[PDB]
Amino acid sequence: NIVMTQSPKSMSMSVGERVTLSCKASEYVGTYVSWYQQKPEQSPKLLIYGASNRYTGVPDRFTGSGSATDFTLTIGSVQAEDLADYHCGQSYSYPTFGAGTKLEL
Amino acid sequence: DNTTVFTRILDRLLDGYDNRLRPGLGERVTEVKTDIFVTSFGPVSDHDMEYTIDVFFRQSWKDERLKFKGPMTVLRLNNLMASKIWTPDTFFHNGKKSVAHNMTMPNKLLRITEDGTLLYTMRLTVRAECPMHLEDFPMDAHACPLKFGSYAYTRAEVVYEWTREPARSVVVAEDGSRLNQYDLLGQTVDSGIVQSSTGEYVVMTTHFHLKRKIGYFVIQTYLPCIMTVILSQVSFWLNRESVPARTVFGVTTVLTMTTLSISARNSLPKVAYATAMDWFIAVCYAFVFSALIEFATVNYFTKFNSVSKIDRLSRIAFPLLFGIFNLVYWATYLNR
Amino acid sequence: VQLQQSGAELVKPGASVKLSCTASGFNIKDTYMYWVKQRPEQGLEWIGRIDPANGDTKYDPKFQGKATITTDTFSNTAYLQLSSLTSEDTAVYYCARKGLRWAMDYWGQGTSVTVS
Amino acid sequence: SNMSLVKETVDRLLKGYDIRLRPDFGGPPVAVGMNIDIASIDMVSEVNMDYTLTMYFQQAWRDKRLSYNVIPLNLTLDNRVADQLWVPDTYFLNDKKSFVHGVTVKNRMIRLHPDGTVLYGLRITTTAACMMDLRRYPLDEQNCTLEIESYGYTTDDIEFYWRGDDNAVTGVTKIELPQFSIVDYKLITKKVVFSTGSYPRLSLSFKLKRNIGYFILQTYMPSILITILSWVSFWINYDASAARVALGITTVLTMTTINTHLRETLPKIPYVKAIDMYLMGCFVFVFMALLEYALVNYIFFNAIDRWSRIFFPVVFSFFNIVYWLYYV
Amino acid sequence: SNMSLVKETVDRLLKGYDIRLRPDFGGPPVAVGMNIDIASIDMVSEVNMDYTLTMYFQQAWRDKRLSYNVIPLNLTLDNRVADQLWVPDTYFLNDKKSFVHGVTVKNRMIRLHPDGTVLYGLRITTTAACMMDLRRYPLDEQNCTLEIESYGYTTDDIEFYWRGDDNAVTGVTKIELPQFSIVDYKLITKKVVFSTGSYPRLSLSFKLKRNIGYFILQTYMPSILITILSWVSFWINYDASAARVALGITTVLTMTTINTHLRETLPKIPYVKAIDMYLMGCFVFVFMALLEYALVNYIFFGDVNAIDRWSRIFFPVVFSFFNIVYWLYYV
Amino acid sequence: EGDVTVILNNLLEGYDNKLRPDIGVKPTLIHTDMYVNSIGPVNAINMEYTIDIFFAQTWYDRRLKFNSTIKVLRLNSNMVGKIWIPDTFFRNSKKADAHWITTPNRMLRIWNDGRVLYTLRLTIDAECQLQLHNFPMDEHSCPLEFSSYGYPREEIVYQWKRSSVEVGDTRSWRLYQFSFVGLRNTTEVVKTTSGDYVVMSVYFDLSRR
Amino acid sequence: ITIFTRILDRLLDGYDNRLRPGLGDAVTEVKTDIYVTSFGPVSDTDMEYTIDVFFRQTWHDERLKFDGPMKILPLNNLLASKIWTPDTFFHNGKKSVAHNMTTPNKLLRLVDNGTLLYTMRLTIHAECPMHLEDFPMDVHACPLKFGSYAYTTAEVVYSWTLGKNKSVEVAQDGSRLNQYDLLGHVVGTEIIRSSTGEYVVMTTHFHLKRKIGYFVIQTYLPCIMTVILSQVSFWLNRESVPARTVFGVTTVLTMTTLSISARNSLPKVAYATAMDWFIAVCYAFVFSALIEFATVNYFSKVDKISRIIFPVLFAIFNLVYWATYV
Ligand SMILES: CCCCCCCC/C=C/CCCCCCCC(=O)O[C@@H](COC(=O)CCCCCCCCCCCCCCC)COP(=O)([O-])OCC[N+](C)(C)C
Ligand SMILES: CCCCCCCC/C=C/CCCCCCCC(=O)O[C@@H](COC(=O)CCCCCCCCCCCCCCC)COP(=O)([O-])OCC[N+](C)(C)C
Ligand SMILES: CCCCCCCC(=O)OC[C@H](COP(=O)(O)O[C@@H]1[C@H](O)[C@H](O)[C@@H](OP(=O)(O)O)[C@H](OP(=O)(O)O)[C@H]1O)OC(=O)CCCCCCC
Ligand SMILES: CCCCCCCC(=O)OC[C@H](COP(=O)(O)O[C@@H]1[C@H](O)[C@H](O)[C@@H](OP(=O)(O)O)[C@H](OP(=O)(O)O)[C@H]1O)OC(=O)CCCCCCC
Ligand SMILES: *[C@@H]1O[C@H](CO)[C@@H](O[C@@H]2O[C@H](CO)[C@@H](O[C@@H]3O[C@H](CO)[C@@H](O)[C@H](O)[C@@H]3O)[C@H](O)[C@H]2NC(C)=O)[C@H](O)[C@H]1NC(C)=O
Ligand SMILES: *[C@@H]1O[C@H](CO)[C@@H](O[C@@H]2O[C@H](CO)[C@@H](O)[C@H](O)[C@H]2NC(C)=O)[C@H](O)[C@H]1NC(C)=O
Ligand SMILES: *[C@@H]1O[C@H](CO)[C@@H](O)[C@H](O)[C@H]1NC(C)=O
Ligand SMILES: *[C@@H]1O[C@H](CO)[C@@H](O)[C@H](O)[C@H]1NC(C)=O
Repeated sequence: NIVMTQSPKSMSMSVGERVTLSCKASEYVGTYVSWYQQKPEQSPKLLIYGASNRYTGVPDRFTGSGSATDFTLTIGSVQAEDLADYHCGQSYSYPTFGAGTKLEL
Repeated sequence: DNTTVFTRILDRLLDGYDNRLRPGLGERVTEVKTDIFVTSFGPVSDHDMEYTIDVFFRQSWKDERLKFKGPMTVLRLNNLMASKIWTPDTFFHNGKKSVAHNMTMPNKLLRITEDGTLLYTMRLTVRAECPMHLEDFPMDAHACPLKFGSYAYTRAEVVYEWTREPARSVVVAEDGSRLNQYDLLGQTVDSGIVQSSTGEYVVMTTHFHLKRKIGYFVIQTYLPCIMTVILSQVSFWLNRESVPARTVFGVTTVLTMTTLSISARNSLPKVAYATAMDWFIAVCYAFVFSALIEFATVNYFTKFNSVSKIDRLSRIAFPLLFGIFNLVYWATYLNR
Repeated sequence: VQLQQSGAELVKPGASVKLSCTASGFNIKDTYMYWVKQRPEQGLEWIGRIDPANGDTKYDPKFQGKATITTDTFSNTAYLQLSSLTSEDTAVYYCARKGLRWAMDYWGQGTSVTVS
Repeated sequence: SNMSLVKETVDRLLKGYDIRLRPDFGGPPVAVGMNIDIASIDMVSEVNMDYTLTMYFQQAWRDKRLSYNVIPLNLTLDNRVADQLWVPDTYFLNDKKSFVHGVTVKNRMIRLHPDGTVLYGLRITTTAACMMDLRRYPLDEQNCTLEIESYGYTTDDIEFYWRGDDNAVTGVTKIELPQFSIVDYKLITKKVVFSTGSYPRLSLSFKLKRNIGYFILQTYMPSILITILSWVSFWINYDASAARVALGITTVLTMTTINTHLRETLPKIPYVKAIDMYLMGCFVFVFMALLEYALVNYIFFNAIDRWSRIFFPVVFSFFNIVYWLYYV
Repeated sequence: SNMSLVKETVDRLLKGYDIRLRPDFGGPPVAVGMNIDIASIDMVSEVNMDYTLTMYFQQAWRDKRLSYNVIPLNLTLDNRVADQLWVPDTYFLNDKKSFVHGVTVKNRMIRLHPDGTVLYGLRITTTAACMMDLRRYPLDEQNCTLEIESYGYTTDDIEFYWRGDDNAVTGVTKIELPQFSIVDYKLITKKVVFSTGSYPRLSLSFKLKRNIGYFILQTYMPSILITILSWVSFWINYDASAARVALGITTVLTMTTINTHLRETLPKIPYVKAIDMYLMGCFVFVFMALLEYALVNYIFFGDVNAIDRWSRIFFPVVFSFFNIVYWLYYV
Repeated sequence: EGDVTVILNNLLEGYDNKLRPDIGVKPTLIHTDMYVNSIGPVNAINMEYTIDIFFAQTWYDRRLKFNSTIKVLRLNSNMVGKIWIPDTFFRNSKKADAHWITTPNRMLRIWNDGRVLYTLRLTIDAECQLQLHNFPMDEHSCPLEFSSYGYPREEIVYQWKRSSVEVGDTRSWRLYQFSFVGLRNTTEVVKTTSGDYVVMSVYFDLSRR
Repeated sequence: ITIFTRILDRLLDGYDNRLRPGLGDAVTEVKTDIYVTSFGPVSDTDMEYTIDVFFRQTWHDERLKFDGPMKILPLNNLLASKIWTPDTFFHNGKKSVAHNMTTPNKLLRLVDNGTLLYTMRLTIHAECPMHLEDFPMDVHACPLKFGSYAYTTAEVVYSWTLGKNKSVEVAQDGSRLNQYDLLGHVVGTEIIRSSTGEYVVMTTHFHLKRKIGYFVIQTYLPCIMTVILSQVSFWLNRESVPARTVFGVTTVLTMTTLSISARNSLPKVAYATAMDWFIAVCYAFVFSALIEFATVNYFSKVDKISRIIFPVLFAIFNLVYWATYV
């Protein structure tokens, strides 16, 4: 169906600076992506729906950007409790997913 | 009577039912599930920059007041009840004149299931506007939109959603294509928020990708103006003493190019920019005008006499240059 | 507003396993129930999709036949079956409801099956 | 007396008549028989792609709530009870614009029979859409339909059938089309399935077959005579130039006028029609004749033109044989 | 419940409501604040002498009867309550045909502010009339207005004002007529007087400037280049009579034809336009050029080379001077 | 009020406008009459012509019986929708419109015996068959047929008055090509799928100039 | 505001809109104004004209006698459909519309002595009998006849409110005429005799005059040039046979296509306007240039006399044609 090629697989910075995620769609998905975080021993939690929509309970630092094909997720001043995997989804067709992105100190 | 149960159910439903208020007014947001069944994508008016669409525009919201326990689960009724209940005020943002049909009775569907789910479709003829850019006319492709949202209820009051997957929530019917100029390439939907004077509203968009066909235009403007350049190119092969004949060639072919220039600019918006067809008309007119200037030049030098060097050079120069221009153009646009 | 699943399962390969998740606090008919497969230290892969109002289930083109999803009405619960599970079927599963703008809002708690 | 009885009766019937629920609301589907009397089919259109149809549409079903026994006559009620009685929700799928004529009242009819049969007849003028494949134009034949369907009631709430079955539709034979000729009309009953359910459907379809008589005297025969006039230049002496050049160019310009004079009154179809192909072939012959005179004056600066008095009428007549054997 | 609370609030509000009487009947006039959001200007027909304007006409006034002191919400009721409340009698005075879009319901809204403010918007397409001065056509700059007025209530009963001055008309910048170009718009509040009273008046005006690129492509350049065709007769020898005759009288025929063809695209105005002045003159040249050839033939058959070599360039320039005069007058 | 108000409230005391007067007693004989205002342009291409009339009907509803000093009850178009009006329609009318500005152009006079005169102003684009043989020197007879829609011959019967068809000035008419030569009236019975109906036809003889 | 609620209720408690005021007592006089906001375009092809009026009516009704704090009640339109209004229709109207935005466009004021003022905004496509014998110098008198429909002279007679001149007042700026110009209006009151009784009909004839400016520059001055384009050929050579040829073969076809074009945009009447007569004599002028060329080709001194007599013979006809009409 729709192939997601979110990059990179793992990337590391310190505590308290900007980090930018990216997710690329194989076909048109029009502002229907979804960003999930994967805490260890925990199910995914919804973070951003649509293209740029902050879910309830999400802090203001989590900000996504949207288009027809390319999507980026930006966190300003990341800290220790955000040290988790991040997944990129879609819903314009039957739902698919990307690979994921690891964050390290 | 046995039908008296089914009219004591409906009178129980519409008892104290305030239809001026949306369901769940001060409690929640009215999630309205929507889909479109395009029975016939109508003809596209290029001159008015609009298009016509016949639909079975569906809606599906949730009303807790319309809850019943009867022998039947689904309670398929006629439109009368649709005027007695709250229905959403979905208008078309880029619509110009939409016809809610009513032959022979009002074409509306109302289905109240047992839990309180509603389904309320209608047959419409939306004559929506489509902003078109015609710089590559007639090898252009447009994405004619269809935007609909609630008129009075804001984002905190009524939200919209697609009932199926968004790739499969606008279903164009198989035999429905009244398009003569275009062909419907595909579908594209999106959901967004629009900002206005009264507040924010959830707007639903439906893009229809149309690619224009040039077959008619080849018959009407291209191949008449291709032959007209060839027709004036015959005059290069005549004598140098055939001055009335070659003036007839020059005058008739320039008049033909002129009337095709005027007749090309019809049933079309009066756009300020020059389309891709105009840059073929201009070069064809330049070629035939250069042929007439070539005849005037060889007539001024005509005084037995000998074959002209200008004519003999033009017989090779003009067809190769016209072929190079045709190859470059029909690769600039056609194979863009 | 909670998704409760079953426990873990210990089954031999080539068998069939019954796995289910129960949603409470809301009716499942209006929303769509999803299923996803999380093999360890790789990405998520979607299994299939149902809706209890209509019943027309639909699955991943690399997961049909071996996996089906069913549901009922009264118990507000979604079931599933696996057929001829293999070594690569060792994963943890979640079920997710449909949220605003089709977002997979509320997920499960996790059911990891292991083969031997 | 009578008008005394008729009243209490037609007051009982409607009293307790709930227009919302259909006859047998929780029972078998409503059997609705349909009669159409065609009054006139007029503007068959190709620019708009639709035809205008005037008809006396008429429906017949049974409601047991409208049963009278005291009166042995037929309650021919006024046209304003229809808002108080139940009628089916019949619509036309390929409709574009329709109305009931409203002079001097709304043109509708209700006749309650003594068992419960409701006779519902209406005067409708409709503009039903009919897509036409004008590829063999003008020697074409079009199949214009009228899709009669129920909207809100499924195959378990209404069943549609033709009352006359095959004669359910009369008056088609007395329809004279300004420029067509109705050959065959058929009645088809079937069921259509959408996502919301399955609905019964009747369809009345006509087989229009155009008459090329008018077309053969102002598109084909002028194009033939202009191509005949192109060959007069072969008998003119090469010694002269301006007569042959003027004759050939006026032939070219008349051909271009007559091919870019007709497609204005036709839909902007991207395909090539039969008359368009014939005029293309005539233009090819005319252009080849003019390139013959260039050939002559150029070859000189009596045999090339001598071959052309024989070859050109042969190939053009050979072209007319191939064209009129295909599009026939 | 909140549903039944809003229900009994609306039932309390519309009980004893007199729709026939405006608010403050025996007191001051009601101030009606009016702001317009132009959805799109459909088109401007000079033949029918009008223009078509889709808008989001909104009116704000205050009714003391529609005041509720319980629920702190802006009660946005359905559009069917608008026929149960007093609305102003606003009519547009130069519209020829107008309608309120009615799919899928009637496009209007009733927002009840708890103090008593009523907001009443509509989506209206007006084919408003606009008389035009087509003398500088096509290099003209028209001025089309939209007169908004009350019909039955005078200035002692309803007074009109734009809400937020020049920030009451929005969205006109994004509009994109395919032939004109909105230069400026202005908002005027005047007070017109008829024989039954003096009425409030709001007039919204636009200044449309026509683009000439379509006319450069259609009517100017073929005229110029049929004119540049007609001077090759000055290079052709005098004895070849048929060629010169065909050139002169053909250019002439086309000049008329074209002048006949484009005049039917405009209404039957009795004056002269700029394009008519150009084509009137363009005819002169082709007519003259033909009379110059006729004078050459009469001189020869009654120095032809000297007068030919004169008018062999005289026209080109005289024509450039006329072109410069015409363009510097109108641009 | 006082007299005419209680006359009108005494008349429609349950008067059903749904049952023609005498539904099982006798066929309601309707006396028609016509005053042509102007015959419009004969559209030869569409095979239609426009006619402006004052369509008069005179049936005998008996329930509208009043005994008082006032003899005739000249009324407006308000009362028209309250009483039984016959459902006369024009059988060959492609389209038609009654006029509404500033009031619905209808008349209703009720005599004390029970006569109900009812006239209205109509503009009818009636369909006329036009043979194109002998063009342009051909004569024509454009018809104007009208009958009931639902009530058959056993239920209402139409009738012509000796001088029913009335023509006006014949000089401000829009007959540019044609000239009004003469007129004639014919009354027949049609057989349709619902029964027998009485059809009244008015033929207008036109000759091109 | 509750005082005026009960005042409007006591005026409607017992009112009968089916009855005219004073039905068995006297005649209901109705005073009428017309305020022409915009005299619209005049269609020659349909012989109709468009006009936007402010139709005012004024009559006395004793049933609406009210005594309260107000002297005049400018009510909305929803109290007009339940009060008796006159049944005024337009006798020569074809299809005319009452505007409806944003309310239906009617006015209603009840003066304290029971006098009503009823102003309603219209757009009228009335008929206009046009004689096209002096086209395009013709002048017309397009009328607007209005009278009662169901009320005869014994119960309803209209009147003009103000003087006979100050009643059909025309707004100065509003004039949508692009062909004509409004000279003046004349007012008349008549009695008509129909088959149902005697009715009052008032006429308002608007005097119109057709501007020649369009037709002197579309149809006239080309029809002049054509024939002086036809005056070149006498100045050519006697031997130049194919030239004067093209000279003439074209002038005739341009007279023909301007004969059809002048016959465009006007009723297809059977009589001849005073446009084809200028064309046909000029067509006979163009055709006569062919006959002299056929004469000189059959045989110059014939050419020289046609260079002098014939431009003056056309210069006699214009001095005659542009003196009896203009
Ligand atoms: C006035 C009388 C003239 C008669 C002339 C004699 C008779 C001539 C014969 C005519 C009959 C043949 C044409 C019939 C029309 C149908 C074909 C067509 O247009 O197809 C397509 C054009 O596709 C292209 O790629 C455009 C090609 C343009 C070529 C122009 C001529 C060559 C260029 C050099 C010129 C100079 C050479 C010399 C230089 C010295 C149209 O596409 P569509 O169908 O709209 O949609 C796409 C197709 N699809 C559906 C499959 C996706
Ligand atoms: C194809 C291109 C050709 C180009 C040619 C260019 C050069 C030639 C062009 C020259 C002039 C062209 C421009 C002016 C035209 C408009 C004039 C106008 O409107 O004035 C008036 C109309 O007009 C008349 O009244 C005309 C009078 C008769 C003229 C007849 C032709 C000459 C006579 C001899 C003929 C034969 C001579 C030779 C015989 C051998 C306006 O009248 P009005 O409407 O009452 O006024 C406004 C009223 N208001 C005040 C209420 C508002
Ligand atoms: C629009 C193009 C304008 C080009 C303008 C080009 C203008 C330009 O420079 O013309 C000069 C010449 C004219 O040649 P052309 O054959 O027309 O003229 C001959 C020339 O005048 C000889 O001198 C004459 O012989 P003589 O000595 O008197 O005895 C001879 O007469 P005769 O032998 O019968 O007695 C004449 O016929 O043309 C070229 O060389 C080809 C240029 C091709 C240029 C490229 C053309 C595409
Ligand atoms: C519409 C016109 C209809 C005209 C109908 C009537 C036309 C009619 O009858 O024409 C005959 C004659 C034609 O004269 P035209 O000039 O055409 O013919 C020349 C003339 O005959 C000379 O006399 C000849 O000279 P010559 O001595 O042979 O050497 C000369 O031959 P050549 O020199 O080449 O060798 C001829 O070409 O004209 C008149 O007599 C006066 C015309 C008056 C016209 C009317 C005056 C009122
Ligand atoms: C005009 O076009 C219509 C539509 O294509 C033609 O109608 C088709 O007619 C055939 C023969 O009657 C139908 O086939 C039959 O279907 C029934 C089942 O419904 C089956 O029992 C028969 O054995 C037969 O197969 C066909 O269904 C019908 N089209 C559709 C779409 O229903 C029509 O014949 C054409 N010509 C005329 C003169 O109307
Ligand atoms: C009124 O109802 C009766 C009911 O029997 C109809 O009787 C018809 O009688 C004729 C003659 O035998 C048959 O051809 C019809 O088929 C009968 N109709 C049926 C059985 O429905 C009678 O036609 C009706 N007439 C009217 C005026 O409605
Ligand atoms: C009600 O409307 C006013 C006017 O826009 C706004 O200021 C206020 O915040 C609104 N109140 C609520 C609770 O929406
Ligand atoms: C037709 O009109 C004549 C008088 O012109 C009348 O005598 C006759 O009764 C009318 N109709 C018929 C034929 O009965």
